[PDB]
Amino acid sequence: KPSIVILGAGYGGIVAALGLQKRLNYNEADITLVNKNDYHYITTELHQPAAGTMHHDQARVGIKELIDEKKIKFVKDTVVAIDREQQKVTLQNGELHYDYLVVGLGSEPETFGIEGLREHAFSINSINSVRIIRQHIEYQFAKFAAEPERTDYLTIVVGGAEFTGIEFVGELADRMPELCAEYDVDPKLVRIINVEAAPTVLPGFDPALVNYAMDVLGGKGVEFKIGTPIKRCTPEGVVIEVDGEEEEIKAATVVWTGGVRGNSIVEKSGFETMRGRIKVDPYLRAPGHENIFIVGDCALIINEENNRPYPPTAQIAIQHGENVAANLAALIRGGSMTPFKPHIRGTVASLGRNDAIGIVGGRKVYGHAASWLKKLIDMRYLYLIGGLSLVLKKG
Amino acid sequence: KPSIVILGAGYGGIVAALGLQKRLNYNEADITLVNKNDYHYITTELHQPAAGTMHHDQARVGIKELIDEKKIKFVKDTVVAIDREQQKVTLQNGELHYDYLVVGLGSEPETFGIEGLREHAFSINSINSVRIIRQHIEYQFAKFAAEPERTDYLTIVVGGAEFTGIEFVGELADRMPELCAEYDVDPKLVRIINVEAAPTVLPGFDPALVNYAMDVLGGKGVEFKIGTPIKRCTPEGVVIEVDGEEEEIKAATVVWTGGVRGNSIVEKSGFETMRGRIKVDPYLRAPGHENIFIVGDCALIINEENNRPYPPTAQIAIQHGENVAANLAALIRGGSMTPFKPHIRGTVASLGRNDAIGIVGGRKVYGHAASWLKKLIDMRYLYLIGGLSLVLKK
Ligand SMILES: Cc1cc2nc3c(=O)[nH]c(=O)nc-3n(C[C@H](O)[C@H](O)[C@H](O)COP(=O)(O)OP(=O)(O)OC[C@H]3O[C@@H](n4cnc5c(N)ncnc54)[C@H](O)[C@@H]3O)c2cc1C
Ligand SMILES: Cc1cc2nc3c(=O)[nH]c(=O)nc-3n(C[C@H](O)[C@H](O)[C@H](O)COP(=O)(O)OP(=O)(O)OC[C@H]3O[C@@H](n4cnc5c(N)ncnc54)[C@H](O)[C@@H]3O)c2cc1C
Repeated sequence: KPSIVILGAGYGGIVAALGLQKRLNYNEADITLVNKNDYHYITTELHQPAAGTMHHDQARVGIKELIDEKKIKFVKDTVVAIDREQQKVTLQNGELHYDYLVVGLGSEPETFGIEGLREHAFSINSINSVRIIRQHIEYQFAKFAAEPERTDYLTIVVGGAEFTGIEFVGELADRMPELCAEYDVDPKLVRIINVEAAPTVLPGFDPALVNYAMDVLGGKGVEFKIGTPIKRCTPEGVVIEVDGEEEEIKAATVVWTGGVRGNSIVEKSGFETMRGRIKVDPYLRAPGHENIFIVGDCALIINEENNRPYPPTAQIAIQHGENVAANLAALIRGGSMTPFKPHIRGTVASLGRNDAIGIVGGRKVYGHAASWLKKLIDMRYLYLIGGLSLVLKKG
Repeated sequence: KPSIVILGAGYGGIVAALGLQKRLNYNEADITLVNKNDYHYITTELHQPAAGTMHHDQARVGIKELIDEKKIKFVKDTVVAIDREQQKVTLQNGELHYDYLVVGLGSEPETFGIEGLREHAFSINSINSVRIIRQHIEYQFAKFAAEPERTDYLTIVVGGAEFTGIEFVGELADRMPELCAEYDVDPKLVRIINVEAAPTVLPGFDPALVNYAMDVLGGKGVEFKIGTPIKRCTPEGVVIEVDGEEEEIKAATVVWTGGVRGNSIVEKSGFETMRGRIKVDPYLRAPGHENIFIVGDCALIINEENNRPYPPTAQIAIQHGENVAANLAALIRGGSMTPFKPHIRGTVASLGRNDAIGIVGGRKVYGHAASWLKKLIDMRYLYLIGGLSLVLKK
């Protein structure tokens, strides 16, 4: 038999595994799915638990429930490195050998060599992380009542005004009243600050949506510093440059949404990467390797319409997964492989549980309609991986 | 005038103010009650929020509801100092003058000058404090899944196996399943440690009850280090001396139930204090001062029947309150006042929602019945201070 190894159980990994599961009958191939955890988590919702608006359990599902144990063998371990030449993968407590390999380890934060960011800041990239963020913030608010001289406890800074950062501050803003009610804090003293290097909030968005969003969040007490870059980060706070002069913000909680790069494991294993990602062939496989397929954030692709790269998104990762499943199933059988054609719909961004901005159907949706739309789109994924039972289990 | 000032709205203080209000007709005297916070909190329940077993809002009640504006005037500020000679009290945002004074600012943690205890440890003495403790523990558990190498995060050390410490570890133990369930932590790796200098846990109680309690908590995964004293404290953990050698415990959370002393203001105000507390006359009044009365944890008293001192407790503080109310009313009226004789009921200690130990009525009650007994006794105070509305609201 031929042995297929899939790394990571993220969007690309899980869609690939489930697809392979559907395509192949028993004994056609040996399939192993490797993930750091026994669960796969819905990354797109991760902002919600981080704020504390939603329980983290909604964002994750157990892998054992998702798959057939006869078809796939599941491994709970951490990837340390990949060796192409030896054709083996090295894990913390194991090693594997693959006839065919699928790589979807997701992304790692991009700090752009900003001083102290990696050490002293938080990121929304996992269940553990959002848990830590949420309880961190709750802890500081708990601490405020003891010494109210220290208003830094109430200050929360988000780095980057890109998609993730804006969703997160929206959730935080919606979260704030209940939190202050819990910890006996005057709502006025709380500061939520969004700091972006770029001159505009939400680049890659129609200005109409952006200003509407700024009206909503600004109405909710959010503060925006734009054209302002983070000079450095310290346990005390952050230091930013305005009008070519240094200014210091003393904040207990600093969260970094500014940028993302591919997993370090990919670059560290001798691949060549632009921004940590690999520019793959029309069949989504690494250049010079017929036996390795790449998906999600680790993969790089460019649009025909403009010589600019497709952004790293859940949706494109899903498409990657289905395509790779099809191609692998065909390839082991000696069949013809299909090239990858990306079909891209529009994305909706939440401004809290009740509010959103989006471009869907080439239309400019706002408010409740946009929010409900986003929820429906997200439900479509749940239907995809787990079906009616999975969707019903949420709500 | 005559002007009466009460400091703090703890058990003694609030019972005192309520007592005066019940006792006196309108316009008879000027009474002002001062507290750092707009609420009075049921200290007796404070261990529960610290574990996270019970929401904190239950443990506190707003003061304004309790008293009648016209009878009493409330000031929300923090006492900074007392000047006996000038007969004045100094606050952060005010100053007050008293014909008669009542002091019940409660207690402050006693660390016995142990290195780093005040800096690096937690105490269960206020709502804010228990909130900080609870969220601290939750924070460590949240941190754990990211790095499971660090088991110190899961370790919680409690100093003292006295009444408070035992209740607290009991609550933590009952708390543990839900807590471990939330943050993806194996229940086994969790350590709860109770550390006492004394050779026995829970001194001053009949040994049978003690053995039963150790059986319960020990069954619940609680660990006891007895005859072992804490040498010093670090943010990483604590250092204790066992078998004539230093031993290092790596624990993220250290909670101190070991000792209590009177409020620092008392020592700082020119009083003469044994353990930061004052030894009062039979009328519950400060020595050398006819216009000053002391209540609660700030007060010190001795039993004739046994040459041992009365401990600082809620119930005795309440008795202080009623006594001071009656005596004060007499003093304003010019009548003869009653000396203070304390009558003591039995005390019950919880081991969680499902278990308790008590010596109420000399029956030495154990288990579930004891728990219900404690709940009823706790309800009695609520009935006293607020009436039907307060008890129903819980
Ligand atoms: C708040 C937030 C909101 C978002 N909303 C949207 C949206 O609305 N629409 C949209 O299209 N996109 C959205 N995205 C982007 C989208 O979520 C990501 O692009 C997508 O998750 C990436 O797909 P992936 O499977 O390759 O990465 P991942 O989902 O991160 O896959 C990583 C998986 O592999 C595991 N893993 C990682 N490293 C290792 C390792 N060394 N060893 C073993 N296992 C490892 C991880 O535990 C995880 O299981 C959002 C992102 C964020 C942070
Ligand atoms: C976990 C715990 C459990 C307990 N369980 C029991 C039990 O089961 N049975 C029993 O009999 N006793 C029990 N006790 C003891 C009892 O709760 C205390 O002894 C009681 O508080 C004594 O009355 P107090 O008014 O002096 O204390 P406090 O209630 O603490 O009075 C202090 C009040 O004054 C305020 N204050 C303090 N300093 C200032 C300042 N400078 N300026 C203005 N305001 C100030 C405080 O905020 C507080 O409101 C327990 C104590 C603890 C910590």
